[PDB]
Order: sequence, then structure tokens, then C-alpha cells
Amino acid sequence: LEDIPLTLIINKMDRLILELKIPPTDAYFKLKHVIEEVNTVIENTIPGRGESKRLSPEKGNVLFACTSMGWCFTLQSFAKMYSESYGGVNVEEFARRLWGDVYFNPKKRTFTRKPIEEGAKRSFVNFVMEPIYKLYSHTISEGPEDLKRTLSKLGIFLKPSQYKADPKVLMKLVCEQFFGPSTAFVDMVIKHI
Amino acid sequence: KRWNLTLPQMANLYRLSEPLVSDVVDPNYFYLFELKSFLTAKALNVAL
Amino acid sequence: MTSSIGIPIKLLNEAQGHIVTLELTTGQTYRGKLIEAEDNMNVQLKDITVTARDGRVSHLEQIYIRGSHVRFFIVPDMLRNAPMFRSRNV
Amino acid sequence: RVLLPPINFLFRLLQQRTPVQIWLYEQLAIRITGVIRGFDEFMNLVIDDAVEIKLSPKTNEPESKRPLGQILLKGDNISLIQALSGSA
Amino acid sequence: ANGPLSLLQTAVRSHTQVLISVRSGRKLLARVKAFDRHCNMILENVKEMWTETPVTNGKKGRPVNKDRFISKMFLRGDSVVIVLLS
Amino acid sequence: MAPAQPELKKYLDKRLFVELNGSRRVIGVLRGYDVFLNIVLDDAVEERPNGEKVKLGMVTIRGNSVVILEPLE
Amino acid sequence: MKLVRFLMKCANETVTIELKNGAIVHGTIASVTPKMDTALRNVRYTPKGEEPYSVESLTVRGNTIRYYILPDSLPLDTLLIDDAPKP
Amino acid sequence: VNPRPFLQDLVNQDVIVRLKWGQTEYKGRLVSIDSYMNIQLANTEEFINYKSTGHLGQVLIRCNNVLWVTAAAGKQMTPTE
Amino acid sequence: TVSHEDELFGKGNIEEPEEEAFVLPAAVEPFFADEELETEDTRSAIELW
Amino acid sequence: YINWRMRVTLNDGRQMTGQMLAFDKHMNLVLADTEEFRKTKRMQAKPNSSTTQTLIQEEKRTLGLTIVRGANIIALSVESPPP
Ligand SMILES: Nc1nc2c(ncn2[C@@H]2O[C@H](COP(=O)(O)OP(=O)(O)OP(=O)(O)O)[C@@H](O)[C@H]2O)c(=O)[nH]1
Repeated sequence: LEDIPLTLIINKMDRLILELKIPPTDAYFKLKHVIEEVNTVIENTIPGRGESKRLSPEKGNVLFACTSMGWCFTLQSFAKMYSESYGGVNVEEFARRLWGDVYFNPKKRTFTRKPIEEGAKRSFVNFVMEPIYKLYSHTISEGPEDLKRTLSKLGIFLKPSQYKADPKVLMKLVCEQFFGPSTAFVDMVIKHI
Repeated sequence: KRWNLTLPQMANLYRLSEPLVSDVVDPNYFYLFELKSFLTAKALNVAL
Repeated sequence: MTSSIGIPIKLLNEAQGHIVTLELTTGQTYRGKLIEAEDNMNVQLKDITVTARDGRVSHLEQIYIRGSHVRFFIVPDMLRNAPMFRSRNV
Repeated sequence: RVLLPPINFLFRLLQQRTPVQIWLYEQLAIRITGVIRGFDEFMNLVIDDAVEIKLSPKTNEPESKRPLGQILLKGDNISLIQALSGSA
Repeated sequence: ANGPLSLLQTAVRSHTQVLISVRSGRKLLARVKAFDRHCNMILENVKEMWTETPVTNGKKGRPVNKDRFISKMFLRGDSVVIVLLS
Repeated sequence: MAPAQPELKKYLDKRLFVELNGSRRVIGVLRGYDVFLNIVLDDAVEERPNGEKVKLGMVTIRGNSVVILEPLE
Repeated sequence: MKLVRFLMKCANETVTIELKNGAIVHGTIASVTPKMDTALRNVRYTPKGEEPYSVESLTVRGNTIRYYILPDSLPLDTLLIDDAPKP
Repeated sequence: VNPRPFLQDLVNQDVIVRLKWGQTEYKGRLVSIDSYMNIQLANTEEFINYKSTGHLGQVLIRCNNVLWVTAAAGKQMTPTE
Repeated sequence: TVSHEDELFGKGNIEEPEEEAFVLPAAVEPFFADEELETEDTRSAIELW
Repeated sequence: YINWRMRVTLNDGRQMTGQMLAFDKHMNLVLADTEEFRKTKRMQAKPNSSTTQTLIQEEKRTLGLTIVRGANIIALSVESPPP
């Protein structure tokens, strides 16, 4: 009503992973439920102008964060970590194609709306949420040698004393070295505020 | 003077300690039944 | 291994939005507010007040210069004390 | 819109066999006119029936011509390749 | 091992004098001692020749062929313009 | 790794003047580019120092050949 | 073999390098980089048409140099011995 | 026809290469071609300003100083008027 | 009014339109592609959490 | 070799003296408190002497914080150590 520009920060994703323990597709459904609830009350505040101030992850004004472990990312920043780890990926178009009812066919290497190859999951799920779930599960579920092997396979290096830490502090260190700092939040604020 | 135990060992020790170990997960279980509440009730001459 | 960009390229990237003066290898120096930067030092400027060493003073808008022809670049003094220059000792 | 990649443009020019005039690198008065026959990843173009034209330094008109036949020019010596559209 | 590197290796093994025309307007008659993949060369008993135009009292005279002798020389492959094995 | 592509998406399909070596000017409309700054433009007009504009149509300039660029719109 | 390894084995010696710009610097080499960048101590440099200048040290990039001449007593056979491991 | 196949077919045959410096030409039997477009030729003769400077023999030329290359069969070294 | 799936694809095109047809390079995979989602100790890990 | 007061020679003959702050892999050097000195040879002819004297006049301009690409960088020499 005061027309201050508004951006969304979905918080406490560890509750999706560790409290609710819902599968990654249900995590996507929960995320979309929260985002549509926010946009629904935005639309009901002023009728007819809900499209002007739409909050949705593909625009870059929704930042998924877990503040206990201390990581935050947008879709653009997550595609940026893809572009850093592999190279030659258009971050803007990929972040556009990440969210929604977009399904990823790996054999055709394409984006559709129905599963063409009979088992293709969502683009957001397959590229974003299942890596986070696998990171969480393998960080709290593996011994220190297996953890060292896995995190070195991705490229994350820790001092050997830190591999034997408590699960919560080890989790914080692993997520800190994986996601990195809060640059995604800075980008979100600069672009949308 | 210091110990570290793997996840299977800690899980097994947690399972063996069932008759004693506490099943409370939520801290909101201790609403108005914590130390600060007892000290407030002591200072006010009331008893929860 | 992880690719490490240079500190000077990082200082160029952090100079966006402030007025800088870029002198190319052709003897022409343009001073203006930088609007973008790239890892290959291909910078685009908006204010671009150009002075050519033959004595040609002019003004242009939205001029992009590749890093190959760029000879020298001078940025604002505040970036002299930037967070990049601190020696991180972990 | 649809972007035109330089490799796609070179492939279209080779498939259409259209005439191309290339002003050389560091030489505004030196051009090569021919038909594109093949291209490589290092921008080295082999062109059949190539003719080298040296332009006049004053009036910027073609002064001398010499047909070198089917030749090959590296990408480092090529500056400006323009497709001369034939009057069909 | 089969292109111009083979010819350079053969010239180095034969210790035959070859003439290298360098893009700074120079010529070098020398025996090849060592070579690299980037055309970097190390040679022994090098005679370097050049043409210098003497300008005496503002008048450009006839050019003179100046020559110098170097025991060991190292020439980069970037500055090499032409090479001829003799 | 692979070099980053130049930021010229906003410059696509727009009137642009490119200054290239030999003090040459090209006024045209951007049609495409590459990672190595190989620019392909349509309706190109070449200008020498004499101020004469010669139409060429579809032209291509290499990354090393391109020196400066400026949007005309 | 790598000529950079030979140049590193040829370091700590007094040489004279003429660059592509016509400047010639003579002095004792202090360090040699794998990209042929050589830093020399007790340098005396002469540019194209300028008077010579003596400096304590001078670093020249591996791209700007044109031709280097070392002393005649250099053990070229010893410096050309293959010491790197076979890949 | 790719430039690599053209250079492979031009091997063991007379070719003329025009350099980028001094407008010099070298006509001779091409012997060896490398992946970096390094040329080694035999029975090479050099010409400067459309005038034959003379035969040199086995000539090794790097790709940096080479401007254009063509077949020497049916090609006249004199400049057309 | 303007759906994301409609502005990205176009009504009922389902697949991407062939004029653009964005594809990823062959190297690009999800980060923990080979690693399975759930170790046999993950139940125990969240029970101890 | 950082934080040492040095003078670098450009490919165009211009000298730049200042405190070297940072260097990169491609020798692109960022230096602060830069002073660009150009030694231009000028033939000054006196009104009484017919022989024109060629003097290397040094024109110095302060630039401040400047980053220079390594392709145009030629050589550098240390002037003064850390202060
Ligand atoms: N699972 C999970 N719990 C969190 C996270 N962040 C905070 N918490 C817990 O949630 C509680 C609330 O955190 P606060 O930082 O106090 O939130 P707040 O916004 O300051 O609370 P108010 O200012 O009163 O609205 C804390 O006590 C934490 O224990 C998180 O990222 N994940």
C-alpha cells in the first residue's frame, strides 16, 4: 500500500530437508505454495495490479535461504555456480528455464512441460533441490573418509580435523564452502530494489 | 579426556539408552516450567 | 584447478558505476562513467568524453572498447582502499 | 529475433557460393575477391578463383588486379569480409 | 618429428650452417645447436649481418653491410621471419 | 576455460558505428556476434577518411579487426 | 625438451639482451620465469637513441625481448641435459 | 575443401606463398606442413617486387609471416596490368 | 495474465520453439549426479539430529 | 615484489613512477600514486647560438590509481623500497 518495492526471502530450508523430510518434488511444491501465498495476498491488497509486483524465482526477487547454516541463493546464482563449475552456460536463460512446470529431458537435452522420456523430473528439482538434498544427506550420513572422498569429488576441501566435527558444525562448514557468501542476496537487492 | 564417535556408534548408544534418554524434542515443552519461570514464581510468592 | 582472475581485473570490475579514464593504444583517452566490464577488459562507458592526441575533443555516448586496444585505465581513488587489497590470511 | 553467428554466416556463404571481397588486415587498399570454398576452425579460408586487388592510394579506386587462382588466406591477415551480392 | 621440426633436428644433428632472416631486417648465418617447439633456437658460431644507411651531414649515403660475430646466440621464435637450411 | 561472451545483447538489431583499423568506419545494424568478437552485421556502409559511404550489405569483422564500437540509437 | 628449463639453467649469469624495441640491457641475471620473463641485477640499459642508464635491477618480459647473448664459457652441453621426468 | 585437406594435397607439389612483409613470394615444392601451419619446402625460389631474387633451397617458414598460399601450377608470378 | 510457461514456450508448444532451442553443453550435469540421494544411515542420521 | 616504489617503462616510451599495488598472471599491473613522466626530445634553438640544443624535457602528470595491461608493459625498475 505504501508502494515500497518488495522482495521475498524463503527461509529455513533445513526444515524442508531435516524436519519435514519430504521428497524433493514435495519440497518444490511447498516452495511454490509459499510463493503463491505471498503473491495471493499481494494481489488481494490491490486488485488488478498483482502482475506488476509479481514475486517468483525466475525474476530474481525470491532468495532461498537457510540462515542457521548460513547460505542463500537465487536461481541466477545457482546457475552461476553451474557456469563456474562447467563453463559456457548462459546463466540468464538457464535461470529462466529453471523454475516452473519445466521438465528436463537429458537424452534430448531439452526443456518440455510433460515427461517426454518417461521419467524426466522437473528442471528446478533435478538441478537445484536434489543436489541440496544429496549434499545434506551425504554430509550427515557418511564417515569422514567417505565424506572426504565425496566432497573432494565435487571440489570442496576441508582440513582433516574438521571432517570429524559434530554434524551441525560440519554441516555449516560444508554448506559455507559449497554455496559461498551472500553475494546472491546482494545481487537480488541491487537488481530489484 | 576427549572422545569422538562415528554415526553407527552414536546411533547404537542412543538406542541402548532408551529407558533413560529424554523423548522431548520441542523446547516449547518447557514453557512456564523453566528456570526463569521458577525464579519469577519464587520472587512473586506463587507456585506453578 | 580453480581459475584465479587477476587483482587488477578485479579492481576494474569493482570500478563500475564510477567515472574512470581509459586511454587506448591509439592515443585517444575517454573519461566517463563505466557501465559494464568483462574479464577480457572489454568495457562499455556512457558519459565518454573523448580526447585524441592529435587534439580532438568530443563527446560520445555508450562506447564499447575491447581489451586488446586498451592501453591504460585510471579508476577513482576510493578503490585504492578497496576490500580486495586486504591480504586474506586464513 | 534470430542471431547470425559468424560460423553460420560463413557456412551459408559457402553453401550459396556467393562472391566475397575481403579487405586485408592492416591494409585498407588490399582486397581479395573470390568465392568461398572452405573454412577452418582457425578462421583460415580457402577460396577458389581468388583475385588480389590493390586500390589507388588517392581516389580509393581499384588500381591493380591479379588473379591468383584458388588460394588460402589465414584469419590473421583478413580484416573485413563483405559478401558482394550479385545482380540476379 | 615429421614437419619443419624434423628439418630443424636434421640441421642441428648435421651441424650445418643455416641462414635465418629476422624481421628486424637482420640475417644470421649460424649452426643449429638446440631448438624448441615454439621455434626458439640456440645456435653457436653466429655471424649476424645487417644493412645500415650512413647519414653523414644530413645526406643519406650508400648502405653498408655491417657484420658481427657471436659465440653463442639465443633467438626467439616470435622474431624469426624466415629460415633456410644450407 | 572458455572466455566470457561480450555484453552486446542490448546492441543487437540496432544502428551502430564501428571504428576499425586503418581509420575505417562501418555504419550498420548488428546481426550477430561470437565469443571471439566476430561481428556479423547487415546493411553495412563503409566510410574512409574522405567521407564517402559505400554500401556493402552483409559484412563480417573479426575480433582483432574491431577496435571501437558505438551505438547510433 | 623445454627451452625455458635451459634458460633457467642459464640463469645467474652475465648476459646482454636486445629487445624488439631496440633497447639493449646488459647485466647479471637474477631470476628467470617459465614465461621467459627475466629479472637481472646490475643492469645497464640503452634505448633507441637515448643515453644509457645504470640501475640496480631490471625486469624484462619474455615477449618484449628479441635476442639474448650470453658468455662464451657457458656449459651448453651441461645445460641441455634432460633432467625432467619422462611423462 | 578444408584448408587442412588443401595443404595436404598441396604437399609434394609446387606451390607459391606470398608473405605479409615486403610483398615477397616463394615458389617451390612443398615438403612438410605442421599442425601450426609451419611450412617446410624444397627447391624454393624467392621473388621480390615481381622480380625473382633467386633460389634458396630448403626453406622453413613459420605461419606468422605467411599471408597467402596458392598452387604454382598454371599461375603467373608477374603482376597483371 | 502472461504465464511463465506460456511466455517461455508459447501456448501449447510444449517443446521449445526451434528458432531458439536452448540447450546445455554436454558437460553440464547436476552436482551430485552419481551420488545416490539417501545413504542407508540417513534415517539414523536424522534420528540422531 | 608488491608495495615497492618502482618506475615502469611503457611500450610508447612513457615512464610511470609509483607504488606497485598488485600484479596479475598476464602482467597487468595496478599501481597507486602514479606519476607519468614523458621524456620528449626538443630542439631548442637559442637566439645567439646557431647550434640547436636537443634537450630531453620531462613532462610529468599525476594520475593517481592506474591499471595498465601487460601487453603494453615493457619493463620496470625499483626506485625506492617500502616506507
Ligand atoms: N531450522 C532453522 N531454524 C532457524 C533458522 N534461523 C533461525 N532459526 C531458529 O529460529 C529462531 C528465530 O530466529 P531469530 O533470528 O530470532 O528470528 P527473528 O526474526 O529475529 O525473530 P523476531 O525478530 O522476534 O521476529 C531462532 O531461535 C533459531 O533457533 C534457520 O535458518 N533454520
